[PDB]
Parts: sequence; C-alpha cells; structure tokens
Amino acid sequence: DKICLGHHAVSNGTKVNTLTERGVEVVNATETVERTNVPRICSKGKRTVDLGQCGLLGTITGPPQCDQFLEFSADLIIERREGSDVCYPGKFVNEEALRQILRESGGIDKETMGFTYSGIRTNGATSACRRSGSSFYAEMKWLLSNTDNAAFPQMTKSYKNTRKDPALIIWGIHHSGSTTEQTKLYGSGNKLITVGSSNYQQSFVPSPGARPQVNGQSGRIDFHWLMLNPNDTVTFSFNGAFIAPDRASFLRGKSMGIQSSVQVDANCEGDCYHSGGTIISNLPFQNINSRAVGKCPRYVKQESLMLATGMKNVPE
Amino acid sequence: DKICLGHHAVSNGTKVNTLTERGVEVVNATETVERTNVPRICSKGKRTVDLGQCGLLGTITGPPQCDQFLEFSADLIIERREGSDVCYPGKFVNEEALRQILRESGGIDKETMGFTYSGIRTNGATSACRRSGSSFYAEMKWLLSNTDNAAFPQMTKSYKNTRKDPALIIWGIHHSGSTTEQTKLYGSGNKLITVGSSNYQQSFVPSPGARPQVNGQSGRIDFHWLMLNPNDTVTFSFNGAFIAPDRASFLRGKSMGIQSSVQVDANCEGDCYHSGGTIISNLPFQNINSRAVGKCPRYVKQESLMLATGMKNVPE
Amino acid sequence: DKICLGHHAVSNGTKVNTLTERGVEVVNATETVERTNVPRICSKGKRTVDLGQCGLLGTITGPPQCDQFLEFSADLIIERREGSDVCYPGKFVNEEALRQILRESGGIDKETMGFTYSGIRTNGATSACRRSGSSFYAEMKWLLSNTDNAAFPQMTKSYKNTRKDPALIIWGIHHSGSTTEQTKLYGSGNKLITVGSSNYQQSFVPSPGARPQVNGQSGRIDFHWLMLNPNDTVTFSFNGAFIAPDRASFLRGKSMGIQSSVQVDANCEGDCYHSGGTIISNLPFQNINSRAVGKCPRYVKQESLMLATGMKNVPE
Amino acid sequence: GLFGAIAGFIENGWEGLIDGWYGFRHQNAQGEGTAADYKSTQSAIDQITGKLNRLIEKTNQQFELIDNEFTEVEKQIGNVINWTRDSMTEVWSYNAELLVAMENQHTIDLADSEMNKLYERVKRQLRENAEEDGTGCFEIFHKCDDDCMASIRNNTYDHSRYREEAMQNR
Amino acid sequence: GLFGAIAGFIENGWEGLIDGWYGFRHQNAQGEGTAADYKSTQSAIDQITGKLNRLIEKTNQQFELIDNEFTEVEKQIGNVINWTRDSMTEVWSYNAELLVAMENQHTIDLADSEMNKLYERVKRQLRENAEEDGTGCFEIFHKCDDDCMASIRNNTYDHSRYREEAMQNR
Amino acid sequence: GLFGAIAGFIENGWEGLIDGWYGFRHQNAQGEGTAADYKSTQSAIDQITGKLNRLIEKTNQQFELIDNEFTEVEKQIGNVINWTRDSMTEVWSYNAELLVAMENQHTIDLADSEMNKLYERVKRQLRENAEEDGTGCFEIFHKCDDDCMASIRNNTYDHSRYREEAMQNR
Ligand SMILES: CC(=O)N[C@@H]1[C@@H](O)[C@H](O[C@@H]2O[C@H](CO)[C@H](O)[C@H](O[C@]3(C(=O)O)C[C@H](O)[C@@H](NC(C)=O)[C@H]([C@H](O)[C@H](O)CO)O3)[C@H]2O)[C@@H](CO)O[C@H]1O
Ligand SMILES: CC(=O)N[C@@H]1[C@@H](O)[C@H](O[C@@H]2O[C@H](CO)[C@H](O)[C@H](O[C@]3(C(=O)O)C[C@H](O)[C@@H](NC(C)=O)[C@H]([C@H](O)[C@H](O)CO)O3)[C@H]2O)[C@@H](CO)O[C@H]1O
Ligand SMILES: CC(=O)N[C@@H]1[C@@H](O)[C@H](O[C@@H]2O[C@H](CO)[C@H](O)[C@H](O[C@]3(C(=O)O)C[C@H](O)[C@@H](NC(C)=O)[C@H]([C@H](O)[C@H](O)CO)O3)[C@H]2O)[C@@H](CO)O[C@H]1O
Ligand SMILES: *[C@@H]1O[C@H](CO)[C@@H](O[C@@H]2O[C@H](CO)[C@@H](O)[C@H](O)[C@H]2NC(C)=O)[C@H](O)[C@H]1NC(C)=O
Ligand SMILES: *[C@@H]1O[C@H](CO)[C@@H](O[C@@H]2O[C@H](CO)[C@@H](O)[C@H](O)[C@H]2NC(C)=O)[C@H](O)[C@H]1NC(C)=O
Ligand SMILES: *[C@@H]1O[C@H](CO)[C@@H](O[C@@H]2O[C@H](CO)[C@@H](O)[C@H](O)[C@H]2NC(C)=O)[C@H](O)[C@H]1NC(C)=O
Ligand SMILES: *[C@@H]1O[C@H](CO)[C@@H](O)[C@H](O)[C@H]1NC(C)=O
Ligand SMILES: *[C@@H]1O[C@H](CO)[C@@H](O)[C@H](O)[C@H]1NC(C)=O
Ligand SMILES: *[C@@H]1O[C@H](CO)[C@@H](O)[C@H](O)[C@H]1NC(C)=O
Ligand SMILES: *[C@@H]1O[C@H](CO)[C@@H](O)[C@H](O)[C@H]1NC(C)=O
Ligand SMILES: *[C@@H]1O[C@H](CO)[C@@H](O)[C@H](O)[C@H]1NC(C)=O
Ligand SMILES: *[C@@H]1O[C@H](CO)[C@@H](O)[C@H](O)[C@H]1NC(C)=O
Repeated sequence: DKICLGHHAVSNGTKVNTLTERGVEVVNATETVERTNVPRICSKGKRTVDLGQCGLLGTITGPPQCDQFLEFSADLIIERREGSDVCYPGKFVNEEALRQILRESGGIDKETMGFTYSGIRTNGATSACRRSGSSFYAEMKWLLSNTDNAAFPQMTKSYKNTRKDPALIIWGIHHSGSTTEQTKLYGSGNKLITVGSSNYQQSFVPSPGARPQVNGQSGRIDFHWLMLNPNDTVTFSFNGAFIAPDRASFLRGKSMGIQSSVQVDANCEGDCYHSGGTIISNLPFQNINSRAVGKCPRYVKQESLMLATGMKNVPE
Repeated sequence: DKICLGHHAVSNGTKVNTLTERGVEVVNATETVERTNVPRICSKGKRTVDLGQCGLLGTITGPPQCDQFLEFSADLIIERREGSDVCYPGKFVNEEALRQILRESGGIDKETMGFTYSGIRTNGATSACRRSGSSFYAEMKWLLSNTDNAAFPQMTKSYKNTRKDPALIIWGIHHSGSTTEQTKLYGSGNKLITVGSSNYQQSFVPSPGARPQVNGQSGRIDFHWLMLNPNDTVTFSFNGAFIAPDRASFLRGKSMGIQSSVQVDANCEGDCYHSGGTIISNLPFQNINSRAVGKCPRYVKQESLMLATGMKNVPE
Repeated sequence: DKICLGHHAVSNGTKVNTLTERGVEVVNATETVERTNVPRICSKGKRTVDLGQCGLLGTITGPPQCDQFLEFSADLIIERREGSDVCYPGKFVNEEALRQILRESGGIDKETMGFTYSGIRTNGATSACRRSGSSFYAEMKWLLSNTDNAAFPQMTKSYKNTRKDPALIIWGIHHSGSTTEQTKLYGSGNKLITVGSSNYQQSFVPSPGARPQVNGQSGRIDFHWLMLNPNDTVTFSFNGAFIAPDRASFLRGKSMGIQSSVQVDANCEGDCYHSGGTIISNLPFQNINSRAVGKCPRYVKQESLMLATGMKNVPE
Repeated sequence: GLFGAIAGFIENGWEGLIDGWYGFRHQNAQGEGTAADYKSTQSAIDQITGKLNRLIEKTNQQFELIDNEFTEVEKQIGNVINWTRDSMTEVWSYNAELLVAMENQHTIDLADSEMNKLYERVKRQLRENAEEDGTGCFEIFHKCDDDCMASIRNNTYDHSRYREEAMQNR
Repeated sequence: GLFGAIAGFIENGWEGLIDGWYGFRHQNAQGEGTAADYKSTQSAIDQITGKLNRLIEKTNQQFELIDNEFTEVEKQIGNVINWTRDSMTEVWSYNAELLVAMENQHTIDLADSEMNKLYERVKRQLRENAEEDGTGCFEIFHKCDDDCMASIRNNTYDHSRYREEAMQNR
Repeated sequence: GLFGAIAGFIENGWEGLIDGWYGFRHQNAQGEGTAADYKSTQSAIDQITGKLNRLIEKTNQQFELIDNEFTEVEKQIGNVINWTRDSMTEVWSYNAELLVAMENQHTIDLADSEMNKLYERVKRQLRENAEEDGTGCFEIFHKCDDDCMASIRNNTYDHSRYREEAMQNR
C-alpha cells in the first residue's frame, strides 16, 4: 500500500553552533581548535642546536660556556632560560635586534680580523671568565697598557670585508669600577674610542664608577656591533678602555630560533613551536599559546569550535 | 470555494543591503554601528583618579600640583590636557613607556630610599616650584656643595629592593644655564654621574648652556628611571649635578588610564572610553572614535550598517 | 504532446572554487586578483617631483645635487636609488622619521634664520661639495675660528618661529678626522654644542678620529633636527665644531612619497604605486607587491581567485 | 529570494495582517476571513532573534593606549602605530560590511523559505481535494465552511471526509 | 546545487540556447522549437551583476611607506613592521579565499534556484492539463499548437479552455 | 533547515538506518523493509568532505619571534607588539567563530536539501500512480510487491505499467 522516505539519526548527537542558533544537535561533528600540546621540541629531521648554558649573543664573543658554539650550523636554534651571553658582567647595545639576526642566521662562520699589536699587553683576563684559571672572551682581546698606569698609545686598526655577504663586527668598551682602576689599566686622561664605516658613524667614552658586584666584579663591558657590507672598511681608533674583536662573523643561511623549557625529541616532527613545546595539528586554529612561532594554526580565544560533519540529529 | 496564503507587509519599510543588492527594503531592521556618544567619563562603581593639573609622571617626582597624588590608588586614571609633570623645567627620558607603566599600575605606594647625607646642602629650591615660597620636587632632593663654588665630594649611595615586586627608581640630572652657574652649585671640573644595577648599566654628564626661559628658568632637569627587580641593588656614584630620589615607588595592581577633556560622572557606567567621553553600547561596531580604549565595539568607517530583522517588504 | 524546460551551457567553461568543492566548472567567471603591472609611475594630473640624484633629506640642507629642489612643491614625491642626502660625508640622526615627514609634506618653503656673525669665518668649504670649485651645503654655514688654531668664541644664537605652522630646524655637528684637525679649525679644548627649546632638550660633543675616506674625506658631519612649534624659541650655544642653519623650512601641505626605479609617465593615472610601477585596477586584491602604497587593492598570496559570473556548466 | 514565494508567486504582502508574519485569507459562503499562523511566524522570529543574540555582543577584550593626544610620541613609532590602526580599520570595516550583507541575504531567504514551507504543508493536507491557483491560492472543489477552515489552520483537516465529493467535482 | 534542477533532474544544459540563461524546448504537430525566457534570465543576470558591483570596489583608504627599500630601517622596528605586514597578508589572503568561495557557492545556488522557480511557475499554469515527466518535461494531454505554446511563455495560457478535453484524456 | 524536510514534514530520523544517510521504508503484502540510498548519501558525504578538505589546512606562512620571554624587550616597543598581537587575536577569533557558524548553517541546509531532492525525485517517478501522505510517505493505489519496490530504488520503476489500475483506483 505505501512507501516512506527518511534519514538517519543517532542516540547521542553532538552540539554545534550556527548563524541562527546555539547548541544545535547534529549527527556528527569535528573540532577546529587545537588544544593538545606535545611537551617536547619536536626536532625530527632538522639540524638542531640547543644552546643550554650558552646565550645566543655569547656565540659571537665567546665566554667559556659558548666554547662549543663558536661556529655552529643549524636549521633550528633553541635558547634556554639558564643561558647567559657573558662571563665578565656587561651588556649588548641593540641586543634584541642582534638576537633576531642570529636566530634567523642558519648559524655562523668565523674569520680572523688579522689584528696585530705592539708595545702593549694583549692578554687581559679575569676570574669572572674561567677556563682552568682566569681567562677572557675567546673571540675578543682585552687590550691594556704594557705596565701599570702606563699611557695607552693612540691606536688605529682597520678591517675590510672581502666576502660577498655582510660581516658582523663586534667590539667592547670597558668601564672600570673606579677612575683610579681605569688609569691603572690604560693610563690617565679622558679616553676616546672612535668607530666608523661608510654606512655607520659613532663614538664612545668609558664611564668608571661604582656598581654592585656581579660575578664578583663591579666593572662592566658594553658590547657594540654593526653589519659591514661587502667590500667596505671599518676603522677603530682608541685611547684605550677598548675590547677588540679577534674575529668577524658571517651568517650561514636560514634558520628558525625559539625559546623553550622542554626537552628535544628527534622522534617527533613539527613546525609550530612555543616555550612549552610543539603543536602538531592539521587544524586551522589553536588555543594553546598566542606566541607560538613557526608555521602555526592561528591563535584564537575560543577553547572549542565544532564543525558539523553531519545532518541535524532528530531522534523520536 | 478557496483559501489563500500570504505574509505581512508595511507602509514604510526600512532599506538594507545584501550580497546581491543595495537598498533592498525589508519590514524591519536594526543598526549595528554605534554613533551615539556620552560626553562624560562614566565612572560609576570605579575607583577614579582625575589628575587635573597633575601630570601622570609628576606623581612619582612630586611637583606642587601633584602633592595630593603621591600615593594614589585607582581602577581608572584620567590624564588632562592642562596636566604638567614638572615644576622646574625638564623632561623624562623614556617618558611614554613610563606613562604606559603608570596608567596600568592601579596606583602607587611609596617607601623611603633611606639616603642620608653629610657635609653638603640637601635642600636646594627654586621659585619655579612653589609651596609658600620656593621649594622643590617632594620626592626628590637637590644635592649641592655646602657653600658656593665648593667642590662636590665624590659620593656613592645604594639601595636594595627588599620587596617581592619590582621597584620604580628615579633620579635627575641637572643642567645649569651656564658653566659658571654649574661651578657655583657643585664646584668646577667635568662632573660624572654613574648609575648601575644587575639588570642595567648607564652613565650621565651635565650640559650647562643657554636655553629659553621656561617658568623663568633657562636651566633643565632631566629625569631618568629604571625598574629594579626584587632583591637587586642600585648604586649611584656622583660628582654632582645630581637630583637624588628620596623615595621609591611600587605598583598597587591593575588599572586603566585614559586621556579626556570631559567631566567625570558617577551616574553612568561604561568600559569604552575616549577623549570625548564614553561609548555605551551593545553593538559590535562603532563610528565614533578610532582611538577609543577599554572594552570597545570595533571601530569601522561606515556611518551605518543596517541588519535586517524582518522579511522583504512587498506592498501592493 | 509536450514542453521541456532547460538552461544554457557552453563547450569550454571556466573552473572556480566553492565552499564545498575545488574546480567546479561554471559558464563564465572573472578574476578578483590583480596580476598586471604598469612598469611606469603613472603621474597624470599630479604635481610630481622626481628627486633623481637629490636625496629627500638633502632638500633641507642643500648639497649641489639638490640645488633645484630647495623649495619644491608637490602632490607626489619620487625618491630614486641613486639619490644622496649629502656631499660632505655624514648622516642624519632620526633619518627615516624625517623622510616620512617630508614625503607627506606637499613640499617645503624656506625662510632665513637671520643669523649674523662677527669675528669668525663663516664660509667653510670642501671639494666633497662642489659648485665650480669647493663649496658647502647651500642652506648651512660652516662656522670656523678666524685664523688657524684660534679659539672659537663662546656663541649664543636664537630663533623664534613667528609662523602659524611648525618649523623644521636643522643643525650639524662636525667631527674632524683627527684631534689636531679639530684644534686647527676651532681651537683646542673640549667643545660643547648645546641646543634647547620649550619642547626639546639636548647637547652634543664632537668626536675627532680616523675613519675611512668617503668622497675623499675621513671627517663626518652629523645632522640633527627638531620641529619647532608656533611662537616658540630655539637657542644654540656653541664652542665650535658646529654647522649652523642658514634657513628654516615649512611644510606646504599634503603629498605622497614613493621609491621607484621606473620612469614617470603623464599619460597614465593611478593611485597605487610601488618600486616597479603602478597598479591600475578596480579589483579588490592584488598579487603584485606587498609594499605597494597609495590607494591599493589588498595584497594577497594567491595568484588567482576566480569569481563565478554564471551558472554551473553542464554539457551533454 | 531563493524560494520564490515572497516577491515571487505571491503578488504582494498584506498590510492588514498584524497578528503575525504569515497567514491565510479565505473566501467561502459565510464571508472572507484573515488569520495569522503562529508556527511559521514563530520559527522566523526565533531564528532572526537567534541571529541578533550572536551579533549583539561585545568582547571582554581590553586594549590600552599605545600613543598620546597631549604629547605626540616619537614620529617613527607614531607612524607604525597609525599604519597598524589604519590596517585594522580596513579589516573591521570589511568584516562588518560583509557580515551584514551575508546575514541580510540569509535573513531574507529565511523568510522566503518559511512561507514556502507553510504553503506546501497545506497543499499536502488537501491532497486531491483542491488545486493550485498559482498566486498562492488553493481552490477547493467541495464547499468548506468556517469550521472546515479552522481545521486547516489547526492541522486537523481530514481530507478523506470531503474526498469523494471533491474528486467527483474534479 | 541546493535546489536540484541544474545538474539535477535536468540531465544537462543546452549549447543551442544563445538568447538567454533559461528557456523552453517543445514538441508538437508543427515541429520542435526553442526560446529563451527573459524574466528568469534577467533576475539571475541582475543578481550576479549586483554582486560584482559590490566586490569590484577599492577603498579611498590611503597608506604610506613605513619602511625603506634603499636604506634599511633599524632592525628591531624593521622586524615588527614585517611581522605586522605578514600578519595582514595572512588575514587578507584568508578573507579573499573565503569571500570568493562563499560567493561562488551562493552564485551557483542562485542559478539553480532561478530555474526551479521557472519550472514550478509553469507547472502551476498547467494545473490538471499536463503531467510531470521528471526530466524537466511537461507532457500535455491536449494537443497544443505554436500559438498555444507562445501563451505559455507569455504567461497568458488559459488552463480552463483546454481543461475538459485534457482531464478526460487523463 | 531551509528546505523543511529534516525536522520538517518528516517527523523524525531513523536510528535503524546504518547503511547510509537517507533511505526508504515501505509497507506491502510481503512485509516491511528498510534500505539506504547510495546516491543521496554520497552527495552529502562528498560535499561535507569537500568542506573539511578546504578547512583542514595550514599555511606555509612562517613567523618568527619579535619579543622575548627571558629578557623583556623595551617597554614601548613591547606594548606596540602586544597591542598588535591582541588585535590579531581579536580578528582571528571573530573569523573562526563566523566561519564555523556560517559553515554549519550551510551544512545543515545541505543535508535538509539532499533529502528534499530525493523526495521529489521519487514523487515524479510515481506520477498519478500514488498520492502524498504529508509525513514523507507515498501512498500507492496499486499493490506493489518487493520487486516493484526495488525498481523504485533502482530508478527503473515504470509508471505506465501500473497506471490504468492505479488511476481507476483514484
Ligand atoms: C686593599 C686590597 O689590596 N684589596 C684587594 C682587592 O683589590 C682584591 O680585589 C680585586 O679587585 C679588583 C677591582 O678593583 C679586581 O676585581 C681583581 O680581580 C681581577 C679579576 O679577576 O677580574 C684580576 C684580573 O687579573 C684583572 N685583570 C686585568 C686585565 O686588569 C681584573 C681587572 O682589573 C678588573 O676586572 C677590571 O674591572 O681584576 C680583584 O682581585 C681582593 C680580592 O678580590 O683582595 C684584596 O686584598
Ligand atoms: C646681575 C644680577 O645680579 N642679576 C640677577 C639675576 O642673577 C637674577 O636671576 C637669577 O638667575 C639665576 C640663574 O642664573 C636663578 O634663576 C635665580 O633663581 C633661582 C630659582 O628661583 O630657581 C634661585 C634659587 O635659590 C637657586 N637655587 C639653587 C639651589 O641654586 C636657583 C638655581 O640656582 C637655578 O634654578 C639653577 O639653574 O635659581 C634667579 O634669581 C635676577 C632675578 O631673576 O635678578 C638679577 O639682579
Ligand atoms: C703632509 C701634507 O701636507 N699632506 C697634504 C694633505 O693634508 C692633503 O689632504 C688634505 O686633508 C685634509 C684633512 O686633514 C682635508 O681633507 C683637505 O681638504 C679640505 C677639503 O676639501 O675638504 C680642504 C678644505 O678647504 C678644508 N676646509 C675647511 C673649512 O677646513 C677641509 C676641512 O679641513 C676638512 O674637510 C675637515 O675634515 O679639507 C685635504 O686637502 C693632501 C691632498 O688631499 O695633500 C697633501 O700634500
Ligand atoms: C596618527 O593619527 C592621528 C589621528 O588619528 C594624528 O593626530 C592628529 O593630528 C592632526 C593633524 O596633525 C590633529 O589635528 C589632530 O588633533 C590629531 N588627532 C589625534 C587624535 O591625536 C597623528 O599625527 C598621526 N601620527 C603622525 C605621526 O602623524
Ligand atoms: C622585511 O621584508 C623585506 C621584504 O619584504 C626584506 O627586504 C628584502 O630583503 C631581501 C634579502 O635580505 C632582499 O633581497 C630584497 O631586495 C629586500 N626586498 C625589499 C622589498 O626591501 C627585509 O629585509 C625584511 N626585514 C628585515 C629586518 O629583515
Ligand atoms: C605582553 O604580553 C606578555 C604576555 O603575553 C607579557 O608577559 C607576561 O607578563 C606576565 C606578568 O608581567 C608574566 O607573569 C608572564 O610570565 C609573561 N608571559 C610571557 C609569555 O612573557 C608582557 O609583560 C606584555 N608586555 C608588556 C610590555 O607588559
Ligand atoms: C565522527 O567524527 C569524528 C571526528 O572527530 C570521527 O573520528 C568519527 O570516526 C566520525 N564518526 C563517523 C561515524 O563518521
Ligand atoms: C669589491 O672588489 C671586488 C674586486 O676586487 C669586486 O668583485 C666586488 O664586487 C667589490 N665590491 C663592491 C661593492 O664593489
Ligand atoms: C523594529 O526594530 C527596532 C530596532 O531598531 C525596534 O526597536 C522596534 O520596536 C521594532 N519594531 C517591531 C514591530 O518589531
Ligand atoms: C631575596 O632574599 C630573600 C631572603 O633574604 C628571599 O626570600 C628572596 O627570594 C630573595 N630574592 C631572590 C631573587 O633571590
Ligand atoms: C565573461 O566574463 C568576462 C570577464 O572576465 C567578460 O569580459 C566576457 O565578455 C564575459 N562573456 C560573456 C558572454 O558574458
Ligand atoms: C604668538 O604671538 C602672536 C601675537 O604676537 C599670537 O597671535 C600667537 O597666537 C602666539 N602663539 C601662541 C602659541 O601663543
């Protein structure tokens, strides 16, 4: 006598949202917002460098803890909280910019500046910077007056970049704990340190004075830098208080840099990283961390957004 | 013989827009873009501080007009055009950053640095900064040589932050109108002021020289600052030309800061503020002010965007 | 016996994408992403200034190559790669900010500072800056000691802005190649140059020292600037090493500034420009250049996005 | 709209209908009569309502000042801020124009749809006891009094009762 | 599409129809004949047209340079600018992909819809004088000449005239 | 939904149907019988599938750090970065809420649509050999055995064969 059309239905459906309604029940749905994190840095198939105790900027100047990272090479660079850029207390001017340059560098290659010296000490050291007793930054030279209180002779040193890529040049200004300590190391008188390029112009003066002891030192070394273009020259003219570069650095290629607190894992591959780990997901969105970097799903505030993959559920 | 289906209609409909058409007439519609402003700062139920003549930064140093705002406490901070941070002409280095810190501070709490002095004047004053005759910044001390032209003895003062939150430290460098005026106040010779922390390194020198008179003074006081971390120390070493902090500041919590030209009103509540007042609205968008702050509808260029709330209007 | 309904179709349809499908074939479609570039700067109907050899910032100081651009007037300003801001080697502090100000200026109008001098040379020159033999910046004056090694007398010069709009004030600090060269030009002793306004406070010192020769000169001139408000005064106090402004600049109105490598063309009108030319398009999107400026279609990554303008194509 | 009832096979709307969005007019021996349909009217109303409750929202997302009307910030950072703000104005203006156009297209097609549903629901009740006028009208062969009309609205109309007489009247 | 006419109960389209988007072919004593329908064709065209006029737009929103191809800006501010620009590229690329996909889904369903409207408009004209083939065809019981066909297109076709003879021919 | 079949003239769904999304139950002399329809089920599945393949995507768009968890950047630039990031969070949260709501509205109306297509496809096969129950049921006048039912599903059902007997049984 008859025939009847119908559709399927289920006992337990899944609620989604629409333009018109909240909590409409549908046969099946699927999540579009990622909440699952992997608590490791998933580094499978990538040249990784976990800096540990070495601070990124320290790879350029070379304090003891960065001795194994002076010429590294990497697809992925990992900075750690415990990392430190310095042995002798101090700071980099323009520090975050340089970090950004280095994180994306693919690593660094070094070449000597070829600076020689005469009629001065070249070998200054400290207990703040120890390699079997007192030492210094491995890429830098602490230039002193020959003997105590002796005048530091007015020097001029220069370096041309013969390479096809830009060079990274570093130097340091030393600020003694006292004026009398400054005179002891580099003789008395107001010290001027000049630095110039075709692209760049600047000058510096030391500033002896009392500071709180850090690594048992109330003195400070300010580090400065510039990017020297192919076939350009840099000249350093100095009365003293000056920490000269022994080597120049060159960028190897491309990399990605991250900051994290979790372990490396070569069993797991991923391109979206954050300090708590790796977000492995095909989903378009994520509610895990808004500072995730790499190739990530977009960060959104919603914990969940269910996408219907079935019809409306209408049970009896 | 028959029955007929139909729908409603109205004499005067309302025009909206669609994907396919402009000016389609529908039975009813409603506005999604807010145009109505309340020309007052709606502060109902909120701890409010209207700084008036006091400039935000002046709450830290304490010129006469900020005497009632030295230790304020607030959910909402209101800066006014007539407000001024200074009595003796001068400036804050990094001024906008500090304002942003202070706007979000919830207010400030003060504690003494505990600095004592000996064999110097501690009580410098000016007519630019008047509280029943000549006075100075209430939180600061103008440190001088005992008598005219006398040498300012090389001092070192230090302060450790014993609190669990970071401290806000301020100091000032004084630039005389002339070199001879500088020698009169702090004796002759090139003056160096040094300031250091575990997090921070810097130095300063005065710069005597002619400027246009502001508040009848051609001299200037540069104010500087830093955020001292819990259980860290700051040391000030100075030949002179130095305006020392009497107190340290601490942030109370959370607040919101605004700039406005209209009155406070405790009869009206709102979370979206701008200089012309308050936007009270449930609507998602607003065409009133693109620099509105707080919890606001999104600013859009369109004056109106009507959302249909009824069917197409088809009269006879 | 019968009648049949139908729709049209074509032999060769065009593929588009939908929410549900990729590559659905429809009768007709049209492109929404612009790929066609005009390799010229389309300047029809606009007051254009192509700076060529003149650098934007040079219009203010006036090196030889900017002699024809000292008081220009423009709707559209075009900077070129070969352009240079300087004759005597040097730099502007805050250079990009000033460029942004100038690009949007509509051009500049000049007025004399009205500075006179006595008991000094006013006419310093160089072969780096040549106009039939040695010359200098056309808007600036190289102030010297009367004779070699003579002391530069402590000067104070001042200028009030009597105009209703803000003035652009410039000055220069000269850094000699050597300390002995500095003494020759402006006498011995540590030179201080002071500059103050009601809005602004700063000071400067020269820095003699060896640099690589640029335009055959190892010396350098640092240029500085500030925006002086209507009815405010600026005072310059200087021991020497100081390059004084001869004129003040005022902004004419509104303009747009671009950087390009292609020719001007007054046969073609457009409002979206980039270094490779002009994007003339009604389309909402463009895949040509992400740094296009003016009134542009939005830049997107997709090379093509076809918008259906016809029904689904269903041939037999 | 998409369904082709409103501004479609129905010539025009009824300014006389004030009790709902959709309804019936009939003609019979006793006279003419209009009445609103609660169900169809309710679905449209509730759906348009559900739309408003999604859109009439505001975030708990706070933003603070990053510049200054009283003392201009440094020009470079000032220009980056303005560029970014203007970029956001562009995005939100687009979003809002689209949102409203997309919702309105849909709101109209929803209204057009609810009518077409009501139409065909009645059609099915009647079965072979009536034919389709085309103007939104159902011509009835058997004579149907005001009790018979209220049973159509109520969805209690028994087609089999009046069938024999209406089919013979083909 | 949603309505199920185009690539639906209609097998396929007609490459022969060059005067419009929708039309009729008939078979009768005098021969076969094709003709385009102006009304249905016009609604689709005007609607797709209205879409283009909304989208083929450009803002009066100007933007200036905030960096420099000839002399790189300071690296930190340079990276913030690039990060922001790349963030905007992401947003606009998404917007554009979605806009076009959303509009195309709708354009197709609009075309599918306009056909289905035209179909059922005719169906109603015919009433009991014809039956539904299923392939988009209306089989007529009474014989209908070329004047009788043009009255169907014109919307002047009088069903009552040919009724008696067609109903007996059930 | 828009088409008014699912949660429409069909009272409710069938928990018994596990071979597809849409199907038929019949009643005849031999007994009752359920069966899934492959075609309708396939169109819905393939379309919902096509949706997922567009959305289950991720960009090749890389972003780097522009600030620092270990050593805070300068406060002014820090606040501009945060302001921008928060602005982007707002935009993407909106986009995502809308995308999903827009897609779900459409997914539901797609399912509702595919049913309504299947319904009317059958209706047309039957022609004058059956009438419309209204609850999604086609009452057949001629008696139709299980071979006759499988021909309806197969789309091989010949209406003319059973016509005479069914029309007389009007
Ligand atoms: C009254 C008395 O004799 N007191 C000594 C006291 O001087 C001594 O501390 C010394 O303090 C100086 C700073 O004034 C240095 O910190 C000394 O250490 C070194 C260092 O390890 O860094 C030694 C190193 O060889 C020096 N190298 C060079 C190249 O100069 C450096 C350097 O001068 C400073 O680092 C520059 O700021 O200093 C430190 O021994 C204490 C022990 O700490 O013993 C008292 O008896
Ligand atoms: C030729 C002659 O006698 N002329 C005086 C003239 O000096 C005097 O003006 C004085 O100018 C000096 C700056 O050189 C100060 O501005 C004096 O005022 C005060 C001030 O009010 O600020 C007085 C105050 O006690 C001083 N305090 C301290 C701690 O030093 C300050 C201070 O020196 C400066 O502010 C630092 O820059 O200066 C001011 O009287 C005029 C009257 O203005 O009378 C002439 O006869
Ligand atoms: C041992 C010897 O005699 N050597 C000379 C050698 O000095 C001379 O070069 C000169 O080098 C000086 C810098 O020390 C200048 O560069 C000289 O040129 C000018 C210039 O053209 O810029 C000349 C100009 O008149 C000077 N003007 C003023 C106002 O001072 C400037 C100015 O001093 C500097 O630019 C400031 O830095 O210098 C230049 O001739 C060489 C030829 O180059 O001949 C040797 O015999
Ligand atoms: C950024 O935009 C603001 C406006 O949104 C500019 O500030 C305005 O400047 C004009 C003309 O200089 C004044 O008339 C207005 O009073 C200002 N309005 C506000 C709200 O401040 C600002 O100049 C722009 N930034 C830069 C660097 O030019
Ligand atoms: C920001 O992005 C631009 C490109 O959009 C970068 O500039 C390019 O740099 C590459 C490689 O260094 C050059 O080959 C191109 O010629 C540059 N293009 C343009 C349009 O300038 C720029 O380097 C990026 N910013 C930073 C800080 O790296
Ligand atoms: C910008 O936002 C970040 C968070 O996204 C802020 O950094 C956090 O600061 C809080 C409180 O000061 C700490 O408890 C968190 O550990 C920080 N989180 C991260 C991820 O860094 C940062 O302070 C904000 N910027 C500014 C200038 O305040
Ligand atoms: C329902 O959807 C989920 C996706 O979250 C999937 O894993 C599951 O197997 C689906 N079930 C069916 C019956 O399709
Ligand atoms: C530097 O000189 C070498 C040849 O000696 C040349 O190959 C290179 O291009 C030069 N660089 C520039 C910028 O001219
Ligand atoms: C029409 O909409 C407006 C919203 O702007 C509302 O206030 C008004 O009362 C509505 N009228 C009806 C009849 O719903
Ligand atoms: C400072 O010292 C106190 C104990 O004297 C301790 O509670 C606090 O954590 C210390 N701060 C740090 C950073 O170690
Ligand atoms: C099809 O669309 C294009 C737009 O790209 C247009 O130029 C062309 O003339 C159109 N053809 C027809 C027949 O409408
Ligand atoms: C400067 O003075 C003139 C009158 O001499 C006046 O018109 C102008 O407004 C003044 N400027 C200010 C800022 O007071």
